[PDB]
Amino acid sequence: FSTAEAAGVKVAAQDGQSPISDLSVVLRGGSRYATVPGVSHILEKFAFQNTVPKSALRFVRELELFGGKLYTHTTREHIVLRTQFLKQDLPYFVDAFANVLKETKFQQFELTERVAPVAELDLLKRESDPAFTALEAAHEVAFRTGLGNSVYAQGYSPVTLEDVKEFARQVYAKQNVAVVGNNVVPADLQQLVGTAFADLQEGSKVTQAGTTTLHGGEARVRTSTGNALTIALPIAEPKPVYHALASFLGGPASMPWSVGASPLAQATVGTHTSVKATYHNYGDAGLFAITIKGDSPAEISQVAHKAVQALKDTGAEVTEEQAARAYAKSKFAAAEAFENPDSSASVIGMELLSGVSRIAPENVQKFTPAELSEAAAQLSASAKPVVAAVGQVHALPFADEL
Amino acid sequence: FSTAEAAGVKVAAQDGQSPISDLSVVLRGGSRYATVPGVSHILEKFAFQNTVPKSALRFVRELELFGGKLYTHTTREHIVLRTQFLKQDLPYFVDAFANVLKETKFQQFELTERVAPVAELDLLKRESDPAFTALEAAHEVAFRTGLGNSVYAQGYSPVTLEDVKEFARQVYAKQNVAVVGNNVVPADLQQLVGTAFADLQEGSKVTQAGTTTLHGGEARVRTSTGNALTIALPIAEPKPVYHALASFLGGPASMPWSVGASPLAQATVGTHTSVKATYHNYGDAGLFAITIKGDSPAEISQVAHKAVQALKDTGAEVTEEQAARAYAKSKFAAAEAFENPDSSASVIGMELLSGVSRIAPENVQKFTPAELSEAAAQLSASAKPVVAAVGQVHALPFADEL
Amino acid sequence: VSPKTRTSNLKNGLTIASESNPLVQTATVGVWIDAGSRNENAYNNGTAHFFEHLAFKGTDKRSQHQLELDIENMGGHLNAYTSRESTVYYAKSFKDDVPKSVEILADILQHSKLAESAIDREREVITRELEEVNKQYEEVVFDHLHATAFMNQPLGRTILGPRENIQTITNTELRKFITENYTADRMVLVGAGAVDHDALVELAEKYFSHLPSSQSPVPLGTPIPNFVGSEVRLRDDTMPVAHIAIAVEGVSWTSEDYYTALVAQAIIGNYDRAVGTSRHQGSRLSNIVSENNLANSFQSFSTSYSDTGLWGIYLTSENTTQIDDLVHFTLKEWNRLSTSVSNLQVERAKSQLKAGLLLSLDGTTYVAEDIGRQLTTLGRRVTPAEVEAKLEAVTEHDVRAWAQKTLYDKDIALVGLGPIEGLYDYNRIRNDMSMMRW
Amino acid sequence: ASITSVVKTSELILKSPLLSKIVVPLAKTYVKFSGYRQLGFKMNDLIIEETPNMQLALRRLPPTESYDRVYRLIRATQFSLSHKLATGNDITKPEEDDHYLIPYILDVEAEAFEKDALDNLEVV
Amino acid sequence: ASITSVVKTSELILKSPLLSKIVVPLAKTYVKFSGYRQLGFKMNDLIIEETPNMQLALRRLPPTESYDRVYRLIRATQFSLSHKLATGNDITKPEEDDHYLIPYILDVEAEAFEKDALDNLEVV
Repeated sequence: FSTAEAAGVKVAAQDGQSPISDLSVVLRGGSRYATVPGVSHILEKFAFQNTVPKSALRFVRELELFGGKLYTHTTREHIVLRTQFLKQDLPYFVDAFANVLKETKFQQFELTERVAPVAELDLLKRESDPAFTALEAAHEVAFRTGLGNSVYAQGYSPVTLEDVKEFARQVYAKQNVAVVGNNVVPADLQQLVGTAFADLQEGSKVTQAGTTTLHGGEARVRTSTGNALTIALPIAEPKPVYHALASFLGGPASMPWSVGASPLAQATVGTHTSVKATYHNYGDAGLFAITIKGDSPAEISQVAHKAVQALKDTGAEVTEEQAARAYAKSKFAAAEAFENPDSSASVIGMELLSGVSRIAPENVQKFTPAELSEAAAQLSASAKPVVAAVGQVHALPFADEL
Repeated sequence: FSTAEAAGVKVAAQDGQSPISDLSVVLRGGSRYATVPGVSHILEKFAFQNTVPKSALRFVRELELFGGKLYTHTTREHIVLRTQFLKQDLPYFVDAFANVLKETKFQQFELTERVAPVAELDLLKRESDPAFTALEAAHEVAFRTGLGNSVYAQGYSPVTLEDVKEFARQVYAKQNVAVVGNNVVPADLQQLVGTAFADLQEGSKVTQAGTTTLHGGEARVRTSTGNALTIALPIAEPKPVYHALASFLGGPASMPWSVGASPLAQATVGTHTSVKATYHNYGDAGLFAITIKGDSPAEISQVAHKAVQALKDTGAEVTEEQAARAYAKSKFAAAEAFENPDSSASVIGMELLSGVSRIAPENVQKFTPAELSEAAAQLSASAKPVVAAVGQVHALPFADEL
Repeated sequence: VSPKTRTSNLKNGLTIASESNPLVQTATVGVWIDAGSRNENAYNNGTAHFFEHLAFKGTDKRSQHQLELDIENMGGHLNAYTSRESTVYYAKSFKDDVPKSVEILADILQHSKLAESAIDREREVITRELEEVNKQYEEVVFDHLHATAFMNQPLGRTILGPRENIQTITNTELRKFITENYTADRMVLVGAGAVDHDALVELAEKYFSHLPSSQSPVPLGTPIPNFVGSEVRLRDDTMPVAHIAIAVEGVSWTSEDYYTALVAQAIIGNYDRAVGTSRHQGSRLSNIVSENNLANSFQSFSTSYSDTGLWGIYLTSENTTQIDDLVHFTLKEWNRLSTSVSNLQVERAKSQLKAGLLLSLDGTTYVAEDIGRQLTTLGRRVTPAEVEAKLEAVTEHDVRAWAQKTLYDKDIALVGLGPIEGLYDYNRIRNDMSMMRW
Repeated sequence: ASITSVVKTSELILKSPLLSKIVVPLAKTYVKFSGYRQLGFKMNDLIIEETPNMQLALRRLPPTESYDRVYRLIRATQFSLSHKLATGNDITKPEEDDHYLIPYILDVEAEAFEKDALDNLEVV
Repeated sequence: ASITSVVKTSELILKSPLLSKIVVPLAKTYVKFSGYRQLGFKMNDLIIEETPNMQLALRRLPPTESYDRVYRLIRATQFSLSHKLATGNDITKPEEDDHYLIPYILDVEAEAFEKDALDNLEVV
């Protein structure tokens, strides 16, 4: 991805040999920057609504003629708007993004009838998985605000048209916008962005209201639709070793009809439960989480104990074999993330919008058994453990039990 | 109240000079003894359903002919079933209670159509007050199980007919039953209970599954129906001084259109918020709570800070005047509790079932300023503060902020 | 313009096919086999799926545990799936972990233990799978759809097989199945992403050279199905969403009408109330359904097999009093493929498909799946230029002629699951397959 | 006729100096003789509403405008059945006769007409 | 007639030794000639249900009993329209002809009749 600048907008493109191009606008407008709860989700859903030059209806009918597709999502850091089309149709897509950022008519009926109902279905689909809920709850406990804001719009706190219009006034500005073009000729994209995004406001960098503060605690989301448990450990100094530790501890199987050779995978033997360790770097803080879902609260409780033990055991000693297995699983995870268009866009988006240089999968550091065990030791000896239980919460573990 | 025993059942009665009698059966079957969440609420609601001798319908039609009334409630300690009638109708009411305890047909249709829907309306009415929710949430955090069980049946944990029938098999037994008769001739009640409750099982004392354990923490209940905040402090050694401290700190006004002279009342000045300090003795543990409701989360937050300060200030110094004011407000609170038939019944019920000799309002101890300040000091410096926020929880305080 | 798919053969007749992409760092290698459940009879139905479980249960060298460890140490993962006509076993890895992954795949296919102890253990796991598919409503609907459309024929059988067979499958019949079916002339070794073709051919010569050849080598994707107009109703008043599939007999992979049927399918298209753009789609059915809240979703499909296919639509709806309208309007849109479609809809669908067929291939696993599917169904990878020409050859006359012989006044296979009281009887549904005004 | 039609034709007239000079005074007198202001109506209260497009435009009115319209209709119905006219503040003054509904119906119709056009597009 | 009536009269007969000796054999042949078992029905499936009392009793059936009744009615309807009889396991055997509904309807009617009585009470 050759990083450049076109009319004040950071543009990164990588040419390829495929008939398919992906163009993504990455906006610094994720939920950590959200003025009011849920506004970044609503703004994401308000992309490709009526603009002054082109109605939502006309856009969709013309997109069907190009056979293009549209993908949008919100993270804690970004809003990502991606289009996938044939290479030759690049100018149309650039101009479409320009219309969205410059000329969206944010109309009250779109919010009531189109945008908010779709945002609500989006969230309900995600929450069907109790593990999603548990990991969301864990961020809320760990960070409270900023990273602790909900990503998604909720019913209890309604977003108004004035909320969304104000946020868009901040976000849709040259200072908060990065363009990422996969299989796009880099010189051609710079020329097009340079003409189309010239009259976009300059604006100012959106910032998190307040510094990131870490907290421990418990969340007990009582649902009737499945059971899950997250054990998170907030990290004050995000370090790349936690990727290796996440992949080492593992949890999912690398093979059909198997349990797996990872410590966390082996904690689920004899139970219909699954586990996944994940590490979330947010630049200024991190979260190391272990999420366990299952149908039995008794089995979840059983696995949860084994999971925290596994982490303690790792803090004791890692073998050389296990450290190499961690390097391999971690390099692979890095590679596939840079391939997947959704995650790819945000990776270069972070490089462009912040200044965090991307770590190429081929440059992923190999951590010795000493470095891995040291990282696990810090986590086992955390002052601020977070536990989010979802489901039959009376039957799930508590932080002080773990 | 002359305590006696009639056919294995403890009977307490106090004759008076009024045409109206109150007969109450107090059962050791409150929510701390529950086997399944909400069963004690469901059992309470199943009182005066169809018995083998007399249908619910026939009972209600005959109760109307006597102009009697029926009152039932569940606490953490007891189920209380009270009837109010004319003095002369005593034998009918004794026999009615006997039919309920001996011969209730627990039929599935009553549970589905009658009992559970009424239990659900009962809860929804209580939860309309966010302060009720906050204080319930605080007990759940503080005790987890036993005293931490919910008092009321909830939708997420369905009580089955087998659950209720099992619990009733334990509770409806001579060992768990006390009869309390207000304005009932004590000799006459003993004779009637002795004939009517003779064939009731003896059974065994119902016990709390597990010892009472104290925990600190936070609960954050998102409602869209108003705002409240409880600051509770679990007490490992319940002492009578906390009654005096609750009444001293106060919170409600003692005259119309006024704020009040109590430290907590004075914390609300300039805000449309109310406050109430409460102390709950449960024999083996206690809870000292300060609950603040209001329409503004900002104002609640403001009062919450002043409330915690008030408690700290009390730990420093109380004047002689203030200690006497606490004795006065506390004697009065004791007197009116022994007067109200609802609370009266449970007070003697606790003396009969448990063995905790009642403290007469005239024998309420006067605490010196030293003893009061020491009690407040012990609370401000607790290792396990509980905070339950209800409403716009993102805008309400956290434990670590207080 | 994507890089050329290179293709080589071995002596046994194993095909090697690769498409390199120097922009990615991962590679998907695997074995596509032209064999699946359809190759079983009634007595060993379930064998192919049974084997898939045992393939990962240990080989003559590596035990179950060693297998797990070896893959964990590679860094990527292995995956497998058995369908009616196709079995796949692949490995996604890093660029330079490809020789390891080819070696593991060659081992689990050729040298699997199939130990009586493991057969007996999986026999319970698979028995539990019978009672948990029940939740995946789309799969329940499609399995009943095949069972009824191809009543008492091999394509009609499920992949899991009956409970009875699961209890009686022996290591003997497992071994017999994979010896008869997993032959070199039925197998394609595929690599996509960061693979060198010449390197992959060498790895094939090293690991897959002692594969049996079949006695009578037919070409890849070589097969008579007799479709039954029929219905299965699985009414369940407690479910909130109705799931309905309606299909007619469709087209095989090598039909001359293959592209015509895809264009017709694209004219009806898909719809999902949860997607923001779906209320603005051009499809008439989409507009009817969204304006009237008739459905949560619908998905047109055109499934092909070697010698038949199913063409139809899958609908989901909570609108339980207007299922009749939903089915009515759907079938009246199908009628219009016979009576009314012109160059307006046909050219719009062609535009959408020319991109759609290329867009689908957006990762190494998708590319490998495309090379493998095309090699095992058509015998070759069809270049995008050829595909663009075949789509361009579809006229409105072709669509009308196809719909008049395939849809118009034809029997349907219909499956309803859930609160389907409002779904009318077979005759009233089938009467909507024609229009009295035409 | 569609509101779109009426609005476009009106704009052609209002552009032409000659046309506006002769049409605007006529239109003002017409409105005075029409007499809907004497029942406390605004012009837009009279537009036929039993149409999908109009039902959608009315649903998009801000709640305040919608509550006020309901009151004007009820009040006018009471004048009609009593055979009385509005007096005093109930009479709509020319400055109060605002086109509160026109922008909503124009947006509804814009989409409806674009949908019709796009349903007839021909790939070139 | 009410189920209560039928059940009470039946109990009077079953009590009397003489009466039962002559009535029970008749009742058994009646049921054999009635032929409802040959359509796979249980006796209680035949009771008229289009009354408030019966609708309430049916709503109180346990879910499994209710699902099985629905199947017997559908199956019997299919035999009726085909002009066939049940064969094999579809025939109701005498031991399967259980009074699954009688206790529910007797409870519903007990309350309904007590309500009628109590609506006519006279304070003495």
